[PDB]
Amino acid sequence: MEGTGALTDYMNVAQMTLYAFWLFLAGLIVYLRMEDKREGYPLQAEANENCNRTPEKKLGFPAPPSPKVFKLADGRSIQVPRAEKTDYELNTQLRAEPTAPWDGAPLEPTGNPMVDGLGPAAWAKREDEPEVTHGGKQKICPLRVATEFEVGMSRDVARFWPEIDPDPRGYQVLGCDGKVAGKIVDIWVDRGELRPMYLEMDLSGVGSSGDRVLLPINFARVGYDSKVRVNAITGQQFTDVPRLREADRISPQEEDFITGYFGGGVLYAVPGRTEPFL
Amino acid sequence: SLTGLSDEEAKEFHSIFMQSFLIFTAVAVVAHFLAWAWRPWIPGAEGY
Amino acid sequence: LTGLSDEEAKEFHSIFMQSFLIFTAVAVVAHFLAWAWRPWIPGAEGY
Amino acid sequence: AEYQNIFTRVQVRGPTDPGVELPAADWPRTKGATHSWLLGKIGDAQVGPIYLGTTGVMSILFGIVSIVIIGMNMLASVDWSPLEFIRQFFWVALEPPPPEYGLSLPPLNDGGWWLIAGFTLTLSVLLWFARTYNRARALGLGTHVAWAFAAAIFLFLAIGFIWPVLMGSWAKSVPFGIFPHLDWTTAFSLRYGNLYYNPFHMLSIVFLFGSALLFAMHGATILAAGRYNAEREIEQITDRGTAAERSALFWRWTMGFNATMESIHRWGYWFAILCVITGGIGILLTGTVVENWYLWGVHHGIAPEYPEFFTPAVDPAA
Amino acid sequence: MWRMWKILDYRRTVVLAHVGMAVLALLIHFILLSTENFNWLQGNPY
Amino acid sequence: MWRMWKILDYRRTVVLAHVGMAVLALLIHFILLSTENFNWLQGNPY
Amino acid sequence: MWRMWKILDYRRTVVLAHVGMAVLALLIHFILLSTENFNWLQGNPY
Amino acid sequence: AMLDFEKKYRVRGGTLLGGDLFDFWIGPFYVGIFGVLTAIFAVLGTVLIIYGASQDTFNLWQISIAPPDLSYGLALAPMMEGGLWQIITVCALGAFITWALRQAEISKKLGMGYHVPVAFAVAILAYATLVVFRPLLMGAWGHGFPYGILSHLDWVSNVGYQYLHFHYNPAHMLAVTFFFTTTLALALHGGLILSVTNPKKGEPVKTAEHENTFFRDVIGYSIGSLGIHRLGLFLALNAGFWSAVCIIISGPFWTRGWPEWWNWWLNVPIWSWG
Amino acid sequence: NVSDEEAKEFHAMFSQAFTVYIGVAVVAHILAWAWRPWIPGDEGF
Amino acid sequence: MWRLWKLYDPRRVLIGIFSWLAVLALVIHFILLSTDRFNWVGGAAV
Amino acid sequence: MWRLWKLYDPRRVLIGIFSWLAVLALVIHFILLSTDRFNWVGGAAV
Amino acid sequence: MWRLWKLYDPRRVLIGIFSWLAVLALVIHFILLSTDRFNWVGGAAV
Amino acid sequence: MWRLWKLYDPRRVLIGIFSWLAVLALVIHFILLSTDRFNWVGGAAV
Amino acid sequence: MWRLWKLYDPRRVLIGIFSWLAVLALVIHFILLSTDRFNWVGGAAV
Ligand code: BCL
Ligand code: BCL
Ligand SMILES: CC[C@H]1c2cc3[nH]c4c(c3C)C(=O)[C@H](C(=O)OC)c4c3nc(cc4[nH]c(cc(n2)[C@@H]1C)c(C(C)=O)c4C)[C@@H](C)[C@@H]3CCC(=O)OC/C=C(/C)CCC[C@H](C)CCC[C@H](C)CCCC(C)C
Ligand SMILES: CC[C@H]1c2cc3[nH]c4c(c3C)C(=O)[C@H](C(=O)OC)c4c3nc(cc4[nH]c(cc(n2)[C@@H]1C)c(C(C)=O)c4C)[C@@H](C)[C@@H]3CCC(=O)OC/C=C(\C)CCC[C@H](C)CCC[C@H](C)CCCC(C)C
Ligand SMILES: COC(C)(C)C/C=C/C(C)=C/C=C/C(C)=C/C=C/C(C)=C/C=C\C=C(C)\C=C\C=C(C)\C=C\C=C(C)\C=C\CC(C)(C)OC
Ligand SMILES: CCCCCCCCCCCCO[C@@H]1O[C@H](CO)[C@@H](O[C@H]2O[C@H](CO)[C@@H](O)[C@H](O)[C@H]2O)[C@H](O)[C@H]1O
Ligand SMILES: [Fe+3]
Ligand SMILES: [Mg+2]
Repeated sequence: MEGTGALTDYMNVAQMTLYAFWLFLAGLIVYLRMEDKREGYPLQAEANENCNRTPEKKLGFPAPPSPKVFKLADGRSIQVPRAEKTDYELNTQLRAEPTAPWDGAPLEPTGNPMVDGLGPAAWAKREDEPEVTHGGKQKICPLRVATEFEVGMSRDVARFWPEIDPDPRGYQVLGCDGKVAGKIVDIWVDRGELRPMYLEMDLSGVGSSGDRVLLPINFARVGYDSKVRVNAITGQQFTDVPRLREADRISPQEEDFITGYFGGGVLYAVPGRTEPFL
Repeated sequence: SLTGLSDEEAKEFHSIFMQSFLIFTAVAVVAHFLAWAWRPWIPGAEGY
Repeated sequence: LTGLSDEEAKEFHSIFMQSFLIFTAVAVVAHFLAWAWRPWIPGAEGY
Repeated sequence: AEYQNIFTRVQVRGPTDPGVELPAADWPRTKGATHSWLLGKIGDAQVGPIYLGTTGVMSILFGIVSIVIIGMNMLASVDWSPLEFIRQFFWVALEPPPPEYGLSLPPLNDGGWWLIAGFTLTLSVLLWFARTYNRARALGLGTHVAWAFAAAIFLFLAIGFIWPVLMGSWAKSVPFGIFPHLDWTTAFSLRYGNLYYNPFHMLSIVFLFGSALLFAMHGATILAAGRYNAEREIEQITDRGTAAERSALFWRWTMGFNATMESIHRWGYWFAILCVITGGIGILLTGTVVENWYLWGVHHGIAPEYPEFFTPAVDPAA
Repeated sequence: MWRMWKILDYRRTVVLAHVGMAVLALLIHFILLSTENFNWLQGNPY
Repeated sequence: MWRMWKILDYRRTVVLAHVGMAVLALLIHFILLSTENFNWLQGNPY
Repeated sequence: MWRMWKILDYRRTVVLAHVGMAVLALLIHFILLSTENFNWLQGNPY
Repeated sequence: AMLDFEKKYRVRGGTLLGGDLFDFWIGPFYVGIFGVLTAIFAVLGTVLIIYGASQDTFNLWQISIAPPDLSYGLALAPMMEGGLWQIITVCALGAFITWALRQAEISKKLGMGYHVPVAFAVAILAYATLVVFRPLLMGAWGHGFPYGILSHLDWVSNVGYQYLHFHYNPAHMLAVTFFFTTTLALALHGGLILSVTNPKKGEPVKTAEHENTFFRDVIGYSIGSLGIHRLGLFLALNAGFWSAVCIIISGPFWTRGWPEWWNWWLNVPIWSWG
Repeated sequence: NVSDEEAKEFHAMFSQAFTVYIGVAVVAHILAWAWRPWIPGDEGF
Repeated sequence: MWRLWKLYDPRRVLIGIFSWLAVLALVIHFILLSTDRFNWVGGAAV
Repeated sequence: MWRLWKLYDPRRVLIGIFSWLAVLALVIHFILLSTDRFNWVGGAAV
Repeated sequence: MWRLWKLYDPRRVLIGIFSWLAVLALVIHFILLSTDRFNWVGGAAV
Repeated sequence: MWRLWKLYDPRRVLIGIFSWLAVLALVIHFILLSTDRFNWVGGAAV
Repeated sequence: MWRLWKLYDPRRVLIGIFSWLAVLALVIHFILLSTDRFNWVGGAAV
């Protein structure tokens, strides 16, 4: 053909602009997949996957990039993927047995999967130092120390329509089996996220009234009848929720312990959840 | 709950509200009488 | 205020006015050359 | 019966966050900040304060001038009737210059007001770019938002300024109206032979559809892993929690490959800005180096061929 | 009238005045360029 | 029949009632404005 | 009716009154411009 | 091979069907019963597509499996007259539905909510609107779109111009608004997260304080870490849903030009001015 | 959490407001009918 | 009916009424302007 | 049959019934408005 | 009337007044540019 | 050749083999339904 | 006048001035390229 844009008898400028973008899109796709390989890589090929019956490491394609250094606010240059998390995962002895020796067989937990961190109950290896705001305050703290927060975004809504702006303090907690686990005594708020994160409760229903346990808010269904319904775990199972090292702080690790325990209830709280519909 | 407002103060607001509504409607009715005197808005059988 | 003493403020101003004068003077020469080329102020009849 | 992380049930209100301290040359922020219960259900309840600096003020002034010019010309076209303005609100427009003016400056009522509105609108969006750039730098953040905005600016400039300039007439540009700029969009495709066959329009749609696909995938995944504080994504990038692992494992088990807490936002960022960049390139190619996009597709063997169903029409003026 | 600078911030009034006059100067110069009687570059008859 | 208000919340029932009755009343008034025999402003024959 | 300011916040009411009257005055003036008999800048016979 | 943290999560359970029989991983993919089904459906549909391609042309863009003639109504057609399209439709529908059920098995196993399968059910709803629901209401499977990279673009073009200006479709303007707004939100969300975790070199990784401060500095509002993902999901799902609405009302509930639909707006008694 | 006394008082405010609103609307429909009846006959209006 | 204000906050009722009255009077005045017969500034004959 | 309310919340039921009745009543009315025999405002003849 | 400046920040009131005057003056000037009689740059006769 | 099962689990190869057979049988049966000569239910002649 | 630099950062003012000059120069040069008299590369005659 002829006209403006012709490069040969067949090639034209728009077509070669397109292939130019193909080369860029590939280089971007390869670059994006490398950024994908900074967590969990290199892959751990177990012995039972390889014909030589030896554990190995697979880079995949594209191979992972070099380690990446995140300088942190408190003056700590962390490298990603983090060495301590990889070392914890590779050395932890799981309390589970594969349902079959071949690769891809699911693990069947031996003891109690909820307290052993198996499957939906699992936790990552995180820091034990409680998080801080940019200004140095305690990031996730209960309302008894984070006294500048009051429950309820709108005072008028909380006073005249408390159903849609509730205050769950003093609410009874029920498990997936309808049994009473205790009473909510406090609310934990993230000073950065400006949201409730945990509902601290006592175990007055299934244990000691003086015991304190954190219930993650995303596992709590704060009702309209002064009852909080947790579908994750049975009411009797609130006693084994991991306790805080310090009654007034939570490390990111304990957040993974506590949310992990409730997440494990989705499969292990009662018999039959693991079992299919049919 | 309830609006924080005295039982007598609630009677006071209502009295002014009903006097203001009555004055508002009293002006509206006169305005309507003036408009109907201009051009009536309820047509007859054959229209206007 | 910004981190300038009365001396550093004056030192900046002297160089600033010198740069501004030179930039303007070059521009003025460019405008005299352009007017010599084609004036941009038409008469009542136009161009 | 499980909580679906769709609305925030329990909210907690504290003092208004005045924002992170700025350097000691920035303008003071506004003093106005209030909390909204309705907005607090979806997310952060605080409304305001807002910063306004040199770039922000000048962007607002240039933009207000543009909106006043468009609005007053729109209102003038309906003989200044506010009622007729509402009746014709989607149909009125500030019309671009007619083709006879080329790239020259046309009279105010013959596209001159359009050219001034386009110039001030271009200045306001460019200053707003500098504002987004500087607000990130003032907080010590990367300039990713500004460059993503710059990518959207480039399509805006390609459509309205660069392509009409490459074509040699302001008539080719898009009028400031709701239905009229939809008329421009359709007529553009009619004129240059079905923009569907433009490959960079195809790629533009790939990244646009992939952007909605990605936000739906990512937003659903963060809500699904909200039980493990997935939405605190900055903590998960610097300290991989179980939520980051369950999000990655979910997609690794589904489609065989995953991302990280950080790399997902690189995928979404590039999909958003590639949509608008291939869009700009596709617009710049048509009219300039491709006359008819269906004929271009026929040449490169991409046009489907259709068997006989009707008697083909013949041009009487052939 | 220096008491005006005990109400308004002279630092941000100066910035605002300069950017405000910039918008108006471009607007007026461009309006004049879009008229037949005052586009000094087109030079139409007066 | 006062027991209706031990069932619903009376405060929100009244607010909902006003908004619903406003929407319905504008619905009916506009519908009559679109008919020919009941458009009292148009004043067509009956 | 000085008690009205123990109900309505006077600072916000004053501002919203000026904003609201700005829209209404502009709207009424614009409506008169659109009519033939009351556009003072057009000067049609009355 | 597995991610270095992946092993502890690979447990038994979470299936809806199949139980232990299909509850395993092949490489990185979890299989499940709906993975076997989605594999059979996907391979069947893809191989049937290639067979249809072998009968007209192998050019990738020009491959087209077209729906049957409208004269066929809802009857199943001969294979080379749109019956091949109909089988591919039931294969693709099954492939999509078992994909979402499989993502539901993966959701339960990792203790996640069902947001992903449900958000995908909206995408499946839009395809079902395109090939099942709208062809049903109009009365023929031939109203669905052909399965071809460039032949389905002509379908979109012609179906859009069946209403003479498809930009005036009120539900389409809403869906386009949701599509444009969600990629705008995706640009802001992706950019802001990268801007915090990747600040200027020599700066610490910032906080959620800086994220809220940035958008309060720019637009005067910040939706927060949690709000951006609710809104992001909301905008994209409304984009899919209003796509379904805009196409389901084009022909079953509107047969005229879409610009004419706005005649009610032009006739509102408030602002007729005549 | 609404008592019998609160419920009775609410229904008195409801009764008084329902009575006026119905009584006026019935008068509105009588005037509307006296103007142009809205139920057509076999031949129309 | 004095108890109506022990339930409903006077400010919100008055703001709601004022918003309804403003919208309603604007809508009625606009509807009249849209008709040929009651457009008082359009100056038509009956 | 009173045991029905032991299993179902009266507010939820009455809200659901009224939303069903309101929508069903609206739809039947609008279906009758679109016919040629039961369009009462349109004044159609048999 | 002087107590207004205790109710509001005078800086805010001035900024709001000026911002309003600037838009109002521009709207008025644009209006006069629209009409034949008062378009001064167009220079049309009477 | 028995040692192939020291490498692949009998459950997985059988699931994959049977899935392959199901796909294959349907593709071949459907391809025959596409052809005019082997569409047995269509029943063309030779 | 030198007291300007205590009020403002020299880097910010220089970046602002230079960005204004670059855009002003770009705008003026483009405006001249669009006319038929001062388009120098076009070589149009007077
Ligand atoms: C001239 C033609 C008309 C027009 C006619 C039409 C017609 C006809 C339609 C649209 C539709 C759309 N139009 Mg339109 N449209 C026009 C111009 C535009 C313009 C523009 C630039 O002006 C824009 C931005 C849009 C935007 C849109 C969207 C709102 C919508 C498409 C998104 C969608 O449906 O998602 C939905 C996403 C899907 C349906 C994808 C389904 C995903 C399934 C579930 C999974 C598939 C998996 C896949 C097989 C996996 C592959 C294998 C692996 C990769 C290995 N249109 C012009 C004016 N438009 C469509 C719509 O709304 O339908 C719902 C539609 O039918
Ligand atoms: C000074 C005192 C207050 C006042 C104090 C009270 C008190 C106290 C009460 C009322 C109540 C009412 N008031 Mg009042 N009211 C005032 C002055 C007025 C004026 C006026 C012009 O002055 C009007 C018209 C009204 C009107 C009303 C009615 C809404 C209601 C009485 C009828 C009823 O029983 O509703 C009952 C009808 C329903 C509950 C039906 C619900 C409406 C539903 C939602 C509509 C569904 C259909 C609709 C078509 C859906 C639209 C969908 C479309 C497809 C778009 N009030 C003044 C301002 N008023 C009563 C009330 O609210 O009852 C609950 C009541 O108790
Ligand atoms: C509704 C909001 C947006 C959205 C959401 C969304 N999509 C999703 C999801 C979500 C939440 C997933 O979880 C799921 C996923 O896991 O993605 C990685 C998915 C997905 N969306 C996909 C694609 C996709 N989404 C699209 C759109 C959208 N997805 C919306 C804009 C489009 C468009 C607009 O065209 C495409 C192409 C896949 C990547 C994936 C679903 C994968 C799947 O279902 O796999 C099943 C097995 C297969 C191999 C599919 C093919 C099997 C068939 C028998 C053959 C092909 C038939 C088909 C009719 C051919 C048509 C071709 C012609 C049109 C050219
Ligand atoms: C990746 C490409 C996508 C994208 C990205 C994108 N857009 C962006 C950004 C990014 C990354 C920004 O950072 C920027 C932004 O601010 O985001 C919130 C923006 C933005 N994208 C916007 C719009 C937008 N983006 C679009 C599209 C897209 N944006 C792409 C799909 C579109 C479409 C689909 O057409 C639109 C319409 C803006 C909301 C914003 C940039 C705003 C801007 O430039 O404004 C300039 C200034 C004005 C217009 C001045 C007038 C404004 C007010 C009227 C002034 C008020 C005056 C006074 C303060 C008050 C007066 C009233 C009194 C009574 C108080
Ligand atoms: C009367 O109204 C008042 C005052 C009350 C306020 C109301 C205002 C209203 C209601 C305004 C309504 C506005 C609307 C609805 C606008 C709709 C706008 C739309 C849909 C626009 C869509 C697309 C428009 C585009 C893409 C425009 C592109 C134009 C461009 C990019 C122009 C570029 C021009 C440049 C850079 C100018 C260069 C000038 C130079 C100097 C180069 O010339 C020599
Ligand atoms: C678990 C899922 C179960 C499957 C669900 C199937 C739902 C979708 C099908 C709904 C019913 C469709 O009903 C379909 O109507 C068409 C009418 O055009 C019938 O078609 C019939 O009449 C047409 C003419 O009208 C004849 O040419 C044709 O030979 C004859 O079969 C189909 O025989 C029937 O299948
Ligand atoms: Fe995110
Ligand atoms: Mg047009």
